[PDB]
Amino acid sequence: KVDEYGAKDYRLQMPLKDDHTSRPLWVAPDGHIFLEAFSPVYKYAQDFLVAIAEPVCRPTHVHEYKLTAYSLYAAVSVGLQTSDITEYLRKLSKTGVPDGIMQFIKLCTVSYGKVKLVLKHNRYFVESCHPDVIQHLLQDPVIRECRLRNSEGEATETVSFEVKQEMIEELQKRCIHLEYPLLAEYDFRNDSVNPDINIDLKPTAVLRPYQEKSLRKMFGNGRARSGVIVLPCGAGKSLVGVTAACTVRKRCLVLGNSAVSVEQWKAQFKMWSTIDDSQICRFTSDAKDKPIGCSVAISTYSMLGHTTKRSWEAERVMEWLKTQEWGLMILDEVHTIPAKMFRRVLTIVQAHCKLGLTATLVREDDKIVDLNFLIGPKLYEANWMELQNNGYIAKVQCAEVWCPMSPEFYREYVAIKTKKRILLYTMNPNKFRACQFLIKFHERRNDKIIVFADNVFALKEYAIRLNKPYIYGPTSQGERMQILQNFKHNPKINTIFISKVGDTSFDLPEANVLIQISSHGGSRRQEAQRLGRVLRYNAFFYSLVSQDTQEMAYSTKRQRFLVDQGYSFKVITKLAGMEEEDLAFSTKEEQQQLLQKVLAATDL
Amino acid sequence: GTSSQAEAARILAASWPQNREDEEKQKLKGGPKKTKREKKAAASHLFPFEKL
Amino acid sequence: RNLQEFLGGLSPGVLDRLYGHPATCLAVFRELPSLAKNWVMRMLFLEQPLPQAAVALWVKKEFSKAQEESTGLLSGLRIWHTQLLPGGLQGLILNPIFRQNLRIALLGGGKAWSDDTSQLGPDKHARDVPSLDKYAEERWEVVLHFMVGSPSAAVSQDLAQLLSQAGLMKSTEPGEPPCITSAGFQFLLLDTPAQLWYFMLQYLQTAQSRGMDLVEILSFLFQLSFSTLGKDYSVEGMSDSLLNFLQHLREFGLVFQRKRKSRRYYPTRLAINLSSGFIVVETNYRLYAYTESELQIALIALFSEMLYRFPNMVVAQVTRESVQQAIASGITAQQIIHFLRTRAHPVMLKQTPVLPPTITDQIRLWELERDRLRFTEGVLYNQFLSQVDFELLLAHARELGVLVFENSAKRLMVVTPAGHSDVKRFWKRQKHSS
Amino acid sequence: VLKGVLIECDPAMKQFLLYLDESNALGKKFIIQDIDDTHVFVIAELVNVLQERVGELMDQNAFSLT
DNA sequence: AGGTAGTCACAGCTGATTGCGCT
DNA sequence: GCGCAATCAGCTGTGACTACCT
Repeated sequence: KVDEYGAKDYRLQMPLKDDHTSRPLWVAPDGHIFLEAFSPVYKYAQDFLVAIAEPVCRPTHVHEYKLTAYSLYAAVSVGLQTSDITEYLRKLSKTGVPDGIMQFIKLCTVSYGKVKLVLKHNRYFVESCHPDVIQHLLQDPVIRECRLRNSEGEATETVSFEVKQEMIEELQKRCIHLEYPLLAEYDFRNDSVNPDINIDLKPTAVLRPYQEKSLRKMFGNGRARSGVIVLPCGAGKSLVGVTAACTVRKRCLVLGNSAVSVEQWKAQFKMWSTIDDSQICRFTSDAKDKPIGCSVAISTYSMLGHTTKRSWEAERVMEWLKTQEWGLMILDEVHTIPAKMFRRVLTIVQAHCKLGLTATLVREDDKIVDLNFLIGPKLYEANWMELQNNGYIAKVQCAEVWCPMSPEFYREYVAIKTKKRILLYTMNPNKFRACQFLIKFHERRNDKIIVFADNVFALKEYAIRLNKPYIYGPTSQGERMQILQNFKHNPKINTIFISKVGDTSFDLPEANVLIQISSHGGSRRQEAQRLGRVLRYNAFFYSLVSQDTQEMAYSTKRQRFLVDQGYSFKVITKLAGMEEEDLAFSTKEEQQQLLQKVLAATDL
Repeated sequence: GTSSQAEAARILAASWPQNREDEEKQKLKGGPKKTKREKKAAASHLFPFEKL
Repeated sequence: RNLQEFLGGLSPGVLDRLYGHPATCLAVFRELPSLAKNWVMRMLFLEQPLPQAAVALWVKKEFSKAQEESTGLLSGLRIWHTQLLPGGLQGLILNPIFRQNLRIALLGGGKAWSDDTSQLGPDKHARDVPSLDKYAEERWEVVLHFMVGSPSAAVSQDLAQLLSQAGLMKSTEPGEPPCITSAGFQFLLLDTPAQLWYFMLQYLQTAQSRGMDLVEILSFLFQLSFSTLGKDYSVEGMSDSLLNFLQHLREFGLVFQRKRKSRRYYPTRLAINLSSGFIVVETNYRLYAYTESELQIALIALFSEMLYRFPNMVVAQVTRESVQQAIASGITAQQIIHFLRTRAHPVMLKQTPVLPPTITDQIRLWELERDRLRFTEGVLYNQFLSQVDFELLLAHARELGVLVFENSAKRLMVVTPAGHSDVKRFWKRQKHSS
Repeated sequence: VLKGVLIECDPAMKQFLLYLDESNALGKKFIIQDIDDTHVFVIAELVNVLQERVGELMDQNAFSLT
């Protein structure tokens, strides 16, 4: 509250430092938790904090977590009660809980189970234990449109009433503003109305303890609740979804991002679920393997939310699909859920549990907050540092090596400002030489190399100069698949170029070296995804930027997610043996010739 | 040509972060390393292409 | 500056007088290199000089540089002296006084360094080691606050004058409190044992103004260095000049004493360390300090942005702007790195190195940002009609030592403003002589 | 003869100063004489505005975390 | 004296057309 | 002549740059 040095000091607020330091935790009045990792009780404190709060940074020594209303909702969703969490937080405080958190925790946890949402006979109902709250929200104008025709009293038994199916998102957004958040609990143990399927995973696909913890938190009291699980791409992500689908034992719907991720999910199901191919169906307008009458359906976005005319067969498939309940609707790459057309997808299908999986939950436009009510609370957030300490995740040695701007290019860079400077620092001759040197070194040491490069116009001359395979992106489907398939099991070729195509969950093979050049501006999601394509110092990835350009600021502002995850970006300013061998653009003649071909765009 | 190669190398390899780093190295320890532990830590934290 | 640098600049007579105290010889011995100590121990029981070649042959050829450095340091400290061995050879033998005092300090002999301790019996108002440490820390914090200028710190006028003499603070106008200079900030950033030693070296340099014997002060300081913590000694047996020095040390917190007339004095932990962790540093440019005193808070806030201040913790963020401001204040990046390494928490000691390389590299790169542009005032000459004429003027300027930059290809040269007049006069004379 | 201040820097900053000279970003052509690819000669009466411009360029592409 | 819908780049998807192959 | 695969039109997501009102 005091600003003697510009720092919020709370010395007087929390003086309960009785005896004496044995509790490795610090609380903040507004809200924050600081955890000391070098403590004998580190594991238990970490388990307690994960179940109640989401992390904000996990460096090697002092973790920092944040307390949010949705985190407390998730905590109270599990068997943890208000008294237990309060007494255990007071147990490990070392400073005393300020009287702004206990009131906040109490207010958040009081209104959890008052309002519930249920699905029955393809109808959405809102049920409340206390009848008074219904009259409390009756005067709200937005809610009154949901009922039709006005739902005079909907006398049952406990007071509940029907709501408009297509306006469920609006009421979900309103309820949290009304301090009456909705809960999505599916008691699949006793339904007797939904036709459960005979899916059963093979008893040979073992899972790691963190996956066990995530699943156990998903099923806390014998029921499944909608949530989000964040795991690295290299780690086991599809396995968690398959296990959840098997445990739910209901008709499963899987949504992917690309037309190739559906094949990935089908392969995962065929590998770890022992499901006959008749029940498995893929609905992506490619083979149409009779999706009508199926147990497990896999499809992708941008197909369930078409606002234009649809195919005749696809129309009938959608009509059939929108006439029955769904069990554990699984969404992949949940981070790009809050979109103009992707949000309505959850409103176009009916499901009991909505499970979202992703590796990079960070996104711009601050629309991640909407995901709290679109699907549910952030359930699990894996700790990447301890994950790679166990050896199951490759310990990637991050590097941020920059190159000076050549004199023939910096003049043009400072001369132009109307969006024409991207190619100038993208095609820096010094950065080109650094990339070529890294390629040659890691080919001499026999490491698989993936070079990410947006602005495919530059990538053309970047790849044809070295005469190496590249993926333009609008090429074809077979060519990309065959290139990626022969990239792994071929000693002759061990380096590929990707232009914004690998910025999603694909089937790229294991690689040890990743080099990114001229990516998007501040896409922390993109850089985190690119890093995820390497881990699965076993590996290491480099980022090349041009000094005294906007790319420096972009690289600085895009790595904050990874440093929050615990990674450190070493700065490399000199490359050993740069002049030992011959590289391209050795003389100034071709460097100044490059100016004409890089200014030859003239997109006017 | 040969002169162009040398000129380009001089411009590139020592543009911003050498006109001071090289001068500091000329005015640096010069003698042997502090301890063997420092050298081991440096080798561990150095990249494979920087140790050749 | 270290002890060896100060000892090298002393006259031979002062060095000879210093060796008369057994404690001084041990202190000098422990400052020697590892190779030198073995040579001193080998020659401890020798009454005859040894040939220089024989001594040189002890060490292998590959390590001859270290042998030469050790021999040069020993010669500079005058521990041993070259003796004119009969037959044209040069013999090396230790100083007899230094050898005798070292043997007394090691084997034994003579009287104790202190007069006595049980003559007065137990102390009526004896303190404890934690109390002594608290008193020393409070005195040091008071001194450092007086360096800043807070009214809560009140010290003697002589201490303020000494600080002014050290250059840390300047008094532009009499009466008004002095202002701390950039050297004051650099000294504050220094480690406490380094700060104590620098202050003691300044005191020794300025002692001749107060008419105090350098040899006696050095011997007493070295004796205090080897004193046992928590054990008092008799004040008696010292000159009145040494009494003022003892009172000054008591004001500095090195030695505790209940009263000026008291016959007892208790050396503190600072005094023992005069002979020679709470900060956790994270890869995300965050400092977690386990401190409560305002001194460490100010020191950290000098080069970082404060975020949170828990009653027993300080959470700060090391940002580019804060480091740039601190460097503009006069603190170099190397001093900041050394300060962070010294105050490193014991947990960080497991990591090799203790400070993560990325943070140190980023700090050093931030330091280089301020001095990216180099500014050198001067006068440019570009009106050379002939190549030969340019070369002669360039050679004359280099002789005068005023040349800043030269370019023979375009016949361009830059001279210092002070040397511009001389070059102009030379050029005028050359044209007249032509 | 010319009297002023010699400025030594990397070629990128030298070209930035040249662009400032040609674009008249400081209001005049005070960047008179260029001597080397890494050295320039500037009149000393406006070193402050050059420092301000250099600082603005440096911290523009920096993304301070403050 | 200080902030958001068009606009641009680069990818994705699905809905048709549309020339190419033939024991 | 029919059938399969290549191709484009239209719509959308992601991130960043830019011209008029409180």
